[PDB]
Amino acid sequence: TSGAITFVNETPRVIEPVYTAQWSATWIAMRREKRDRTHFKRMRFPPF
Amino acid sequence: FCRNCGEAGHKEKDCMEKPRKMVLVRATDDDWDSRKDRWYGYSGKEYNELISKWERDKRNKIDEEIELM
Amino acid sequence: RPERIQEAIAQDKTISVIIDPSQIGKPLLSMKCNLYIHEILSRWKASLEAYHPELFLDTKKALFPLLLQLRRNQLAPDLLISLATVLYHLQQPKEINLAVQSYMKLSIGNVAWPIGVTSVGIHARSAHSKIQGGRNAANIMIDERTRLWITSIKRLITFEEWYTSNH
Ligand SMILES: [Zn+2]
Repeated sequence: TSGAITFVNETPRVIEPVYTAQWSATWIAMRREKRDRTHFKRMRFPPF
Repeated sequence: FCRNCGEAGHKEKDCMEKPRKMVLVRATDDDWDSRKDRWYGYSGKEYNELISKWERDKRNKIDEEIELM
Repeated sequence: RPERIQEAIAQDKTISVIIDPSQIGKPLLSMKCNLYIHEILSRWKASLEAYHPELFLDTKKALFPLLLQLRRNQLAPDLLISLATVLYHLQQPKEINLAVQSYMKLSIGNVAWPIGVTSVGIHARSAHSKIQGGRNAANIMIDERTRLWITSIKRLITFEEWYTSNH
């Protein structure tokens, strides 16, 4: 209440085949986008 | 060959198309600046967007005292 | 507007160029210094051929903010006392060396470190941060225009040494 610390109080539950299919979809999309772009601008670090 | 692509090169696990119910590559230069360059294959899209935004903003934009004399 | 200029010129022929040393340590002193600088410029203008003629326009341009500060009584007093001491020893007939000496008091001052010195050696200590020159420095390092007119006072001093050599 004084604003000291803020715990995210939630556990991330996933279905396992649904999560496997989500990562496979975004795997295929990231491969297609790396092929499709000629110039990929990886951002600079640290961002601020 | 791959079941859904129809090309002869790769394997069914490697096909970049989406699985269905039924290409220029960076030439190998090995300077450490050349593999870690942030601006590679740069055509000029970002600089043109910058110049166009500045041109639009610029288009929006448009004595001696007694004792000194 | 030309009326104020004409009446100010009529007052300008009235006030006199006399630096008394007790009067140094306020507005009338600034006007007397202002007018002595103008008279030095006029004695250049009488004899422009024999000197360098290329320095005269640049000297007038570099002096003009100083002449403006003396016309408006806006000059800082510690700096003005030093300038008036230079101009007194300039006004006196034979002590041309005391003019340059008080000029060296004018330009550098009495500060221990005129220009800052930073990072002398490998070994860094805290007291080195006292050395540097943002805090207290010479008058020749205050601003770049102040450099111009302080240099131009020295140039009038050299002019005056030549003039008392010949004429
Ligand atoms: Zn395939």
